Amino acid sequence: NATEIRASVGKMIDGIGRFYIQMCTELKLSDYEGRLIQNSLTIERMVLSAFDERRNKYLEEHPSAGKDPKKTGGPIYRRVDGKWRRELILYDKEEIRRIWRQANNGDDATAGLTHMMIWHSNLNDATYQRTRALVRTGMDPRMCSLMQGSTLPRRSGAAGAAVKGVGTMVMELIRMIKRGINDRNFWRGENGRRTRIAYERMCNILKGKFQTAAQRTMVDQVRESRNPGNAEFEDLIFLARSALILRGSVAHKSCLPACVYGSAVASGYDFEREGYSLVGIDPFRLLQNSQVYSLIRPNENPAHKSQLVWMACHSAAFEDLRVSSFIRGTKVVPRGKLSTRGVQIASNENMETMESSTLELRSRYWAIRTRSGGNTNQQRASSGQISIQPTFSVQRNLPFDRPTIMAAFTGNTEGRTSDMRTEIIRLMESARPEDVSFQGRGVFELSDEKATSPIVPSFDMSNEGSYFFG
Amino acid sequence: NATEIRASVGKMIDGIGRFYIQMCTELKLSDYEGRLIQNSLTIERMVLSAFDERRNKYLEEHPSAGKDPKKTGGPIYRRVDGKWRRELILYDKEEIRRIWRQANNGDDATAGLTHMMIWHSNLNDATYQRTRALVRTGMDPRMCSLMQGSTLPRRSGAAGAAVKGVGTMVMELIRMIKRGINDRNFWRGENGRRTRIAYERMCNILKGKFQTAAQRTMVDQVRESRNPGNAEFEDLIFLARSALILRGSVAHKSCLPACVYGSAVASGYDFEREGYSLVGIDPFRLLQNSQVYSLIRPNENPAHKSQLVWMACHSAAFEDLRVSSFIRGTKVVPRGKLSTRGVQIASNENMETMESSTLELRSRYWAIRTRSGGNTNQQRASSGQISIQPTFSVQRNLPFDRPTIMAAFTGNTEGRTSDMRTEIIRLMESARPEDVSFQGRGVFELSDEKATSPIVPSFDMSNEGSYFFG
Repeated sequence: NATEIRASVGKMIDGIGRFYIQMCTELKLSDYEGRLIQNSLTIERMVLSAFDERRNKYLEEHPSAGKDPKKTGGPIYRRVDGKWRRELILYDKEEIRRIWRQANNGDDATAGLTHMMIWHSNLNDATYQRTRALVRTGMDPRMCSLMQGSTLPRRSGAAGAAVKGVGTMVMELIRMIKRGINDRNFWRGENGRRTRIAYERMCNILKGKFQTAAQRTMVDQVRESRNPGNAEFEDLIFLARSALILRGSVAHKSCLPACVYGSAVASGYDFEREGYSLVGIDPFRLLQNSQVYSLIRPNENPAHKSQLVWMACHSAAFEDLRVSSFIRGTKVVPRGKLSTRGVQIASNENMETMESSTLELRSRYWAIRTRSGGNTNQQRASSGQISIQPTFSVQRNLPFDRPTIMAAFTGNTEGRTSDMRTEIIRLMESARPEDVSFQGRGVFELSDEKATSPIVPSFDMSNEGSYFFG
Repeated sequence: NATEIRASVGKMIDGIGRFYIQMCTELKLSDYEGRLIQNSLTIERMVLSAFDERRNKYLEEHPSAGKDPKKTGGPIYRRVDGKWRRELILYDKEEIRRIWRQANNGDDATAGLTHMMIWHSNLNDATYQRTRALVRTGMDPRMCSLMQGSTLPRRSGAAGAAVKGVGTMVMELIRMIKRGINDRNFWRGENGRRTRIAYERMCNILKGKFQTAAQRTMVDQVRESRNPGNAEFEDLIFLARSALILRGSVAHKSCLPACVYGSAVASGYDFEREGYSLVGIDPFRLLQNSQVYSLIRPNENPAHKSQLVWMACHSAAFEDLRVSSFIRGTKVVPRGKLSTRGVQIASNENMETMESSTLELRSRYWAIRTRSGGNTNQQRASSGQISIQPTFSVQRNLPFDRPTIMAAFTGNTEGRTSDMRTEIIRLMESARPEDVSFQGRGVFELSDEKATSPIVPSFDMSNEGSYFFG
């Protein structure tokens, strides 16, 4: 059944929206002030800090960073008769914790929290990619397209586990491997137990994310090493390099800024009644009638800023430029020639140069974001029955496709990773960059509500460049 | 206890000797005729044919080779007033089967049969080495020193399993692998069951024969292949090539010709009372007072023939020439310049040229033939405790040599054969051709009965050549 999940997501988004309304009430902000991305970012990171129990518990035992008992940050921006001002106002954790407490009818709202962490992950992935950590681990910065949800902490649950990508998991595993190489953390203490439990859980998440059998079995053989040394390091690097083409269907949750949700909730559009979806038309239908303001530097182009924020909202920073432009309706500028900077504003930059303006979010078309992979993998490995069932009682043979039956079982168990690298490189060679994917699907029009008739895109515009980076 | 085994071997050798006396009685042969190697060979191969149930059962359903209901061979040689004559006399199987039946007090005498097969194995190994089958299997004929007991059939029991060597087992396994590659004999029929049972038993015998742990574990990983293809072929070739230096202590049973046993039994030297041993001084003490005659071609050197037959009796054809000469007391001629041929005589060669003469078997010294390996392996891998036991109840640590504890268990199981080839080649590199072996042991004098004082040999005679072949 899908009605229950729809009601649950509608309920928790209604809670988030009415929390945002409560914030707009308590901050004494004007109508325009509540349509700002920056203040939503500030309050939302404040919520992240308040609800992150582990960092807090690390902090009350560590009274450092000067003024840090329980209050952090808070750069609220207010419009003064056309000009702008920034104030560093500090808020307690317990008060706003309880404001959430009645902002969700007595619940913890963990799903909402995961929504905020995921929307932060999308903003960071859209703005800045961490080539720095990649090169730190020795890992090639050519594969930044594997950095989905890198800024996410491990505190996120299964819903948060859905969005964090393959390459980010390679990075976090490499971090723990380097730590275990530096010192003997693998002893029989409770620390070793929690490390191996986390390691096996993360490997299970990995094997869930992949699609092809060969990579799944190689990963299953990865955690056989009770004492991970150096071989699994290049094993995981090659895992990422092979997942370049055999990508895992991780997630692309379409999280939206708190201002848009709050404006919708304030207008009386209760999400529980008509339902809410995070994947279909629904996150789209709020945006063509949404007004968003933000601050811009006197050199930044607002036209680029609108495209970038729509990227971040729809987590399309790692999507191809051609289809993103087709859905948007206008050409999208790659990261190479963007005359803009990060949407976050520095704490030291001067107050005079900021100017507020409206953000354009309307898009001509819409499409469903499925958590799947390209059809090319199913082209490499076709589909069909392998077994048969006797319906009539007739004296006949039972046809069994035996050579694939051994392949599923792997009768002769794989010796090491290398034998798997062999046929996975063979599959990579079988791959082609002209393999059309997602057959039977298309882009629909905004007037469509039940996905009745799509239109297939056709891109013949030479080599404009399907690479947002470079 | 060793008295029971001594009594058993004495009993079965007494049975063999009195069977030989019965044969000398029934053949109506003269005193000199019973001191011939050739007639003993003929009657003994006849016994092999009579007691080999499998070939017989293959033969009564296959009435071929003309005159072959139940009688084969029988080239008995008789001395006629100085000259010689050869007669092809044919004997039934059941009569001589029953002659054995009372020749051993109603027993089957399987141990005696194994003794005859092993003595045939020694004669064949001394005379001719099967480079032909080696090259047939593609296997290098440089390693003929691994052909111990090649002519032995698989019918031999555990006692017979002791003497058949590592390279011969490589050959028989290669034969079955080639047969299973030619046709799909690995189906679920009873034939497949008996093949896998034999294969696992022979692998168990192999792992019993080896000494070092690495080769044992690699062999244990050999039979993991449920469908042996081509990889295990070079795996077994490399097994033989590595066993070149890390040799297995297979066996060197000192079997003696039936004429010597029969002469001893006829004289009244009952073996049950004073005991018999096949490994110590005992098989030696019968030979300095043993008279043996044999036929020789007018070009063959009797001096070479005596040395070769003493080789075959003591199965020292694959022993070093220096120590063999030292124990014998005279220089031993290598196979390169032996002006003699096989002790078996062709069925087509003429009757005129044969001449009978005495065979010299007396040796100056004696030594024990242990089924062990060179001390060099224990030099590569030293000896000592690995664990400790608390004798006093004292609050103290229990010292455990952990890195070797994993090595015995192989905590990270070996991926394939290649990782084992690595360190086994490392051990081969660590090997030296100057490693003195068999420390604490020596060659004793014939006057010694209880192994009280040996004398250590010292060979400084340049490079005479410790290679019987080549």
